[PDB]
Amino acid sequence: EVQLVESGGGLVQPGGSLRLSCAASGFDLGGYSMHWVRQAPGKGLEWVAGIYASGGATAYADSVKGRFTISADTSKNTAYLQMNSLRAEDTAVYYCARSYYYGGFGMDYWGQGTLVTVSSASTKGPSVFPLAPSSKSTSGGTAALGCLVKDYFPEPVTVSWNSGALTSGVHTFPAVLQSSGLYSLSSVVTVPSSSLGTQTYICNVNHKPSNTKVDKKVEPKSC
Amino acid sequence: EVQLVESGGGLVQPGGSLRLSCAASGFDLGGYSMHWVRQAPGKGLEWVAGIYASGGATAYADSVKGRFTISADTSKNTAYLQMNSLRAEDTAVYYCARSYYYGGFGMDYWGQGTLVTVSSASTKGPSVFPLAPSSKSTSGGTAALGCLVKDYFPEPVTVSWNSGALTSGVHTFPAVLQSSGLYSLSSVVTVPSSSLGTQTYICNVNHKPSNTKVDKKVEPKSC
Amino acid sequence: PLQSYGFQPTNGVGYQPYRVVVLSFELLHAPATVCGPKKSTNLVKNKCV
Amino acid sequence: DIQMTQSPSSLSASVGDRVTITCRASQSVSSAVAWYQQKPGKAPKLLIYSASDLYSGVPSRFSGSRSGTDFTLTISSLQPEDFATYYCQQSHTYPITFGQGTKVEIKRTVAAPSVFIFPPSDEQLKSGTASVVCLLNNFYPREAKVQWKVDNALQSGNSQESVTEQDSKDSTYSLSSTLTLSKADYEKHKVYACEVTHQGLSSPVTKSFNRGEC
Amino acid sequence: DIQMTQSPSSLSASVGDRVTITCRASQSVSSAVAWYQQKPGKAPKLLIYSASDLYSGVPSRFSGSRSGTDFTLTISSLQPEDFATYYCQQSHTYPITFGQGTKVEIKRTVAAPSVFIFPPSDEQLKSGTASVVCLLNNFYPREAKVQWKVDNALQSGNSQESVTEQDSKDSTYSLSSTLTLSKADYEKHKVYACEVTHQGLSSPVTKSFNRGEC
Repeated sequence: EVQLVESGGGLVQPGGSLRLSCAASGFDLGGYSMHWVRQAPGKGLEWVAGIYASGGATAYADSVKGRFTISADTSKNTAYLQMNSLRAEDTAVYYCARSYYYGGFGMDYWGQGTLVTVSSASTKGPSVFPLAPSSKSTSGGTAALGCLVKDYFPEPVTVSWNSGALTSGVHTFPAVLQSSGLYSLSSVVTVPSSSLGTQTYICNVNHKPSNTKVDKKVEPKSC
Repeated sequence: EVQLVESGGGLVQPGGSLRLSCAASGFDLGGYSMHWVRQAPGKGLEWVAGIYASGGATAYADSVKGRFTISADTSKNTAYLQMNSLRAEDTAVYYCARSYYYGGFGMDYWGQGTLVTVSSASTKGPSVFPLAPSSKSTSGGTAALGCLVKDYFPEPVTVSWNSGALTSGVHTFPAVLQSSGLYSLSSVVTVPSSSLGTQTYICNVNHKPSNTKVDKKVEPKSC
Repeated sequence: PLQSYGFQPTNGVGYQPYRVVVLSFELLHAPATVCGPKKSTNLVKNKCV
Repeated sequence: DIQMTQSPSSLSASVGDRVTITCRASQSVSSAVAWYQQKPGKAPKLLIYSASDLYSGVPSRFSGSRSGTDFTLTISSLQPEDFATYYCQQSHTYPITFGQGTKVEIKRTVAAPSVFIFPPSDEQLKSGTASVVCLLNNFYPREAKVQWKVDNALQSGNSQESVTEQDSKDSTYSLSSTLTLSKADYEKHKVYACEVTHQGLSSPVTKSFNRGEC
Repeated sequence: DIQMTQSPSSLSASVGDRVTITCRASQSVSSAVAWYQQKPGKAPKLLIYSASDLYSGVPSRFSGSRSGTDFTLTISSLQPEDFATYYCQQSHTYPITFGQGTKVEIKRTVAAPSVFIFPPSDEQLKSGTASVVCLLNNFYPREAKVQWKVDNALQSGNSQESVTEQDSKDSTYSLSSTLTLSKADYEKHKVYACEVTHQGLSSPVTKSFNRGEC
């Protein structure tokens, strides 16, 4: 059974460096080309570098030349990516993947990805801003309440309603990064409209990286 | 008066294509099938393709299938062969012909045929090597001077003696293709032997395809 | 130019190796070298044949 | 340096239907092309490599071919597990380039959103800024947008948008579109409005407010 | 795909004689057979089509018939202009195949050729190889060969040949036969000789030379 496992991601501030490792099992390294690929959040895949295990020769993407170094070790049956002089621009989910010879072949086995997040704001707990429902007639007789979960760092934040009891009718955004250096995501609950004055609707935003949570009650407002 | 006139032959290198045409006169195409037949130099005949002019249905020799396409045009009263993916193995004189029904009937009339040639040596003008007469007695008291016309491409070449003035007593060979990728043929002039030291014997090789000629003086050698 | 097959014991049916033998029968307008066995039948004794 | 063009950006087809996704190279790429299938939260899975070789573990529904310079990835019949973003890659030249990704959608019955507007409140405006927020909830298909108007004129260059992911059973999602104004700009206009448009809406939903409402 | 056998490979007959050439098909070909006549330097002309139909512009001398599976082609009286190669084509099942083709000879008085030898010259030997040439000129019938000897032993596997077309009035021809030796092999043998044999030669023509001679 062929498996590869990536590790070593984390949060490193601008001007620093980060080492990623990937180990193989079920097959050898010799005769194979090991590659690293990055995926900035919200973006597609970008190739970084490749090394031929039985060569020692490498190839790099133009966008990473002078900053990203690739290497491999056949005694260990592992491979590494050395990223130097890191910037906020380097935020990405990093992946290891394998190919053949020195190229001419695409990647076959892929890792799941390890996220490193860098911005001007190294960490913050979230806060929540409520959004009032429509007070007018709607299609289907339904209505919704929502909130904006704002200014936290790093992502992920798990969002649910009624302190985590309400998942039914819950829809949330992937977070995006703002000018503040912090992340934000919207969240809503859709129910038959009479339920908005009956059920409890408290946004529960869970942010493990800061050891905090926000419990914010969202309710109908007069208008 | 019934006529078939072929046109469009020429020299096409491997990987290219050549379009052949054949006009009909004195008869229509409708009700008849039209065919093309191939004759490689030094070989007998092989059929390439056929079309029924009034149906549009065709058949191809298995050996040319996928490369040689046959069509006909009853408004113009002409027919065509589109030969693609040409190789040096496809060089031949190409003939146009007509027949009745899809088959079960022979061909009534063929055109004269247009020649296509290809080689590893795409073209070359000729050169000539002399051949000495015997110094010993001969039957009839006659003798001859000769030469070898070598390394030219494509065939035909016209070969004559005394710069083209001497045709009497002239005997020549058809050219054959050599391992050089080029053609060669020998030639002699037989006269009473005392004439070999009196008359001029210059081999005149005329090669229209390369725009060149060879003027080669053949003389008795000491022996 | 050549590469080995990933013929693993864990492969599913579409990736298992299969051996293929193709028997091609060549007939030319020539004496048939691969010939001789005109259909024969079994012997039957004590009956009119 | 080979550049990839992948098309369409999205494709909508139901389970049991046939799907074709194409990718083109700017130059010859030999047989260096590969295709991948990626579901949310997971590693891309290799489908096809070396132009037409199916990869072990990939359903037999996947196949492909080339005509001229155009390569096509085909799913002969979609299964519930074939709804993923598909990608092309070539490894003929360096840098090696990935395509943009084609998102395949379930082609569910189309429906209009529940719509609410949140005009800037008096408490919100304490920041010295204003933010007008329009939400489109629980609707289908994936493609939808909001066009904002001010004093019945179209707005441009002053808005932001983001969406939810799609529901695991119905593939519905919600969309938010907002306007950013300083409080000073909020005060310069009287009427704000959200125009909602998408495939399932025969008449765009228009909601509006005067400044100072709510 | 029906294969044709044409027979005899060659026929000899004088002018005014009756000539029959036959063709046999490996399978049924209906009445799809065509008869062609080819002269040196010319395209094959059609004589007969669809087994028995005469082509326009063809002398009435050309006729034929079928008995069982045997197709017979007849020239009622040969003229000097009929000494040409003949072929059969079967246009029934495609691919359409033709027979080998056969020749007709004039039966002229038989005579031996003028025979010359060209020992390898000093100039030819500059190539690092040697070429010994025996040329038989202006003789008859069409069939003749040259047997080479080296140091009076019969030679084999070290020779090449070329033969020309027959003369329009006398049907004579010339024959070229050569030996290929590396220069190094030329240096190892003292005596070379050409032995000419055919029907008009009562005593084989033998011509010879010593290495380095002429």
